[PDB]
Amino acid sequence: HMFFLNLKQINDRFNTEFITKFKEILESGWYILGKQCEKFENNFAKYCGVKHCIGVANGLDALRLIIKAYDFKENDEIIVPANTYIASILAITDNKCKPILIEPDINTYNINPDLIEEKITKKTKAIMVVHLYGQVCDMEKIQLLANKYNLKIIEDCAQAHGAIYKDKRVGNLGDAAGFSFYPGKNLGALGDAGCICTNDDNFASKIRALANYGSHKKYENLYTGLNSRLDEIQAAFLDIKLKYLDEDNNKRKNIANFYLQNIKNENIILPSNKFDHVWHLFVVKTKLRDELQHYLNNHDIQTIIHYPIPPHKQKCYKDLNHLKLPITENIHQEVLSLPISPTMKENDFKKVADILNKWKV
Amino acid sequence: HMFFLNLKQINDRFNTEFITKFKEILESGWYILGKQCEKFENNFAKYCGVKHCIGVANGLDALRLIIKAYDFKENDEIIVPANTYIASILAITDNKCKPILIEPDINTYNINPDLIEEKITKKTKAIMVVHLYGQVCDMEKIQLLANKYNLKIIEDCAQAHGAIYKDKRVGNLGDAAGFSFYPGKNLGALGDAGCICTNDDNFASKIRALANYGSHKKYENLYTGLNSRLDEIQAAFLDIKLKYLDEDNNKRKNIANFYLQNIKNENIILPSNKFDHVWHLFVVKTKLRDELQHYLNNHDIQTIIHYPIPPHKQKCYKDLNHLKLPITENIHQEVLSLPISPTMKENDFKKVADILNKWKV
Ligand SMILES: [Cl-]
Ligand code: NA
Repeated sequence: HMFFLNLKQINDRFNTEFITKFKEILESGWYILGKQCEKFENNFAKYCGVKHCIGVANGLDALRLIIKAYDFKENDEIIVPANTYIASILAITDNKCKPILIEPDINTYNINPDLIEEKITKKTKAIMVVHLYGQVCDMEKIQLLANKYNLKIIEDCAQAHGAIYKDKRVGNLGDAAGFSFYPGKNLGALGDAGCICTNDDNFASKIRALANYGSHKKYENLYTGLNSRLDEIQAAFLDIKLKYLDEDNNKRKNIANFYLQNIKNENIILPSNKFDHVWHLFVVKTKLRDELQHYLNNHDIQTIIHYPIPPHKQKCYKDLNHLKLPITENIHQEVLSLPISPTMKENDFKKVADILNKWKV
Repeated sequence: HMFFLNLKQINDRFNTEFITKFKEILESGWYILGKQCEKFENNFAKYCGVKHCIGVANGLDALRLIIKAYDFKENDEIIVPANTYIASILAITDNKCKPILIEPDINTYNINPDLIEEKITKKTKAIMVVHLYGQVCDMEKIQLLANKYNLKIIEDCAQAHGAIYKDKRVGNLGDAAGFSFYPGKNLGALGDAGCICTNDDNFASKIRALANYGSHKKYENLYTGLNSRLDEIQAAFLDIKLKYLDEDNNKRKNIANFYLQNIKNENIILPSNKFDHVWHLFVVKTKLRDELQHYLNNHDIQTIIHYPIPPHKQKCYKDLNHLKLPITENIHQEVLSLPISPTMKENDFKKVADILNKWKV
């Protein structure tokens, strides 16, 4: 059985270092807000090319905390791609802001920048761009809109660790950026973990307070905060793995290229990489998606859908269910993710392509 | 230097097991919502005598999720002790409920049950009791009150793991209970961690979904949830230490009873317990508090204040600053915690007692 994402294969590379660092932390007696956190933050900040990184508890927390720190009014509006993972939307509604859902470009699976300005109102306060599946979104027009309309740009970078746009990295393309390090993400922890990146000194400081009980100083709560922290342990495991992230992303680039050069089936629409793509998910598109997933499972190849029900169609967002978002809807009906990971074996990726080429519907 | 809480000493007893279990989890390649979480939940449920235990990310989240799951209306009231740690109140306000702050009894530091009914209104939906410092609240009148008025009882158990009121454990004295397993708590993880305990089936299922993005099934989101999970690693660590928690609590009792029996100083009010007490914190009370903390520091003993500023006097809750809560206020001016731990050395507790006895002010 070929797994969609074999985390034991990904992480076995680092077992001895993981165990050493675990023993070190034991020796230290310090498990929360310690030297591993500081060191990982400083390294990931350098990696993204930003001044400040704040470790927090997970990627949803990361986005929720960014939005919280801005102190928007209830029902203030945040423009966001309609086809992102529901956690992007959860972060907006958690803060009692209104998600304003915008269709993706079929050629990027990212928000179509050309469709944003028409949905801007007096209540719009922010654009949340999502670098979906690993590809950076085209920022040129979004930055111009944010300047014109006094909007914040919030990046959800959970699927695109390390992706590059012009001279910069995802994480450094707007005002503040949220990352997940959920274990299955391009840089994965061994438990829940996240961070926030920004260049703004005051914002950074506010976010640190907000994620630590709203406290700058022992005893004292300046803000109504959260408990959203990155464990020393997880910070340590992340910093070991961070030294290999660009290499890991390049290994995914090699697999994606093999898929793109070798899969030739009229029933399958392959993904493109207009801008830099770190290939968190390798997403194909077909009218016979359920049939493809079943066929692949018959051939011992596990595949997962990202995603089959769009946020506006979820039961939790009943008041959005009526929205007509046909591009987003069609994508959800037709997409399927092929296995891909940095450590994936050649014989496994060749088999995936060969089996897809044999699929004759 | 005598540190207030020496977590290395606490945890060193378990290092070999921690490492064994970590490797086990590495072998599993499964770090989130797995067998370790299940096992620990099952065992902590048994320990509390409840049907259900849901591991979550921390004790503040535990309380926040509980209130969220009840789906109270905006500005619905939750009665809560005024002198608790601010997390208890954050859980209430994050949910857009109004906290109704009640004075503690000066001789228990817990909510005075006799002061609750007069503050019940048509908007009251719940009573949050806190078992402060490790002492269980006198629950009988509170349970009758909540029945009389159809209120939920929410227990904040973060300081009182394993305490017993009559025939039941804390965690099994209300409708739902929150626990922290912050490393410094009586059962502490090696990272942020928490749980919810309840006997109610629907409530436990609703909580699991709410803590997993609002998802009860793959691809679907029934609620607008958040991400509050207990890592497999931390669940395994906790399960190791749980097996010693009763033994350790009894060891804390021995040391607190040493303090109570051996400290005798006219400037110091000892925390004589009215009900069962597992002595998370050993809190003394004096008119010369800052002086005492300095004296002790001069004799190389570290103390911490739990707490110096009450929630209503915090900058994050300026709308509450006006409230006249003199018992709570006095307590905050006068309390100081002495070092206590189940592993604490005899010479060390004897020195604390000795140095306090010699203290003339
Ligand atoms: Cl076949
Ligand atoms: Na965590």
